[PDB]
Amino acid sequence: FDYKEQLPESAYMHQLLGLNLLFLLSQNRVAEFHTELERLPAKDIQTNVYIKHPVSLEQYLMEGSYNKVFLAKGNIPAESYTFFIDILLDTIRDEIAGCIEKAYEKILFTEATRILFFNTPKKMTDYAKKRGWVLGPNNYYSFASQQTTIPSTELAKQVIEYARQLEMIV
Amino acid sequence: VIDAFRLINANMMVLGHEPRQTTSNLGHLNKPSIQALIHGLNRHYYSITINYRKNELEQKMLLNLHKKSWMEGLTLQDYSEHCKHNESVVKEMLELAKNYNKAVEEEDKMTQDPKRHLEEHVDVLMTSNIVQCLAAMLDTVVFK
Repeated sequence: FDYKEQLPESAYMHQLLGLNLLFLLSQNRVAEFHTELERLPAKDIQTNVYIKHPVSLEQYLMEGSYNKVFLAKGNIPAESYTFFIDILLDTIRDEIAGCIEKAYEKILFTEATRILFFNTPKKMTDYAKKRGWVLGPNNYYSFASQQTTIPSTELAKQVIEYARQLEMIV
Repeated sequence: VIDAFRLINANMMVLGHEPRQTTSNLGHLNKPSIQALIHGLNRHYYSITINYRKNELEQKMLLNLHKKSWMEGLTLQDYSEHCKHNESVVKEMLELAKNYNKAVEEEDKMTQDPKRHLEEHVDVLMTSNIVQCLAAMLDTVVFK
């Protein structure tokens, strides 16, 4: 990006730019991902495949088609985009877990397995052994049910502040 | 309205000498009363200056007279009466706001009581509402 004029065009560049974009997706640094996209040329995002593929992956992820982003594993423009797809898989499962967190009161084991793609069912305890929202596998897992007092001290602080500002000579 | 006095000897006044010596500025700074003048303040007697010896203990005992109780300090105004007073004063302040709008408009088109009354009303509203809000907060905390 610095010495564009003096240096000549690097044909072996967009592959790495897309690789870095995919790495940003995997690490879940969406802000940096979009700053990088803004730095990139507008035309390339559509003309090229190396940049367009990470762009499409993030588009699917931010649209919410987790099935589509999973299915988009196969279309790897180059082999370099490998193991970043796996970190991205971990990040996708974490995001799905966050959806289950902030929503989905009272979820069950079979639907959780179907939705939040776990490994083999004998390993189904994964993310309950680690993320572990005190699940309490009460057969149904209850989602552990994870999700009235006057703040008189704070309100008195505010009211005394009003009185202070009214009574100060200034 | 209290006043001390002493008589002037009949000889001294006629002798031209003043009834009382004057060696210092103390003693003056007192305006003699017109009633005393017309009844002969300086012709037969003279007004002595009255000072009061106030001790700190005596002053504190005097203060005990109207000293407020911690009860009345921590007590709350009747809430229905408070709401009625707030509504009344807010309506009065509305009327003064209309008056003050017309006053500013007319004065600035041809180039006070409304502004002053409105300031007084806003002051009373603020003080009363803030005092009761804080008293309620303190009660809720302290009494549990």
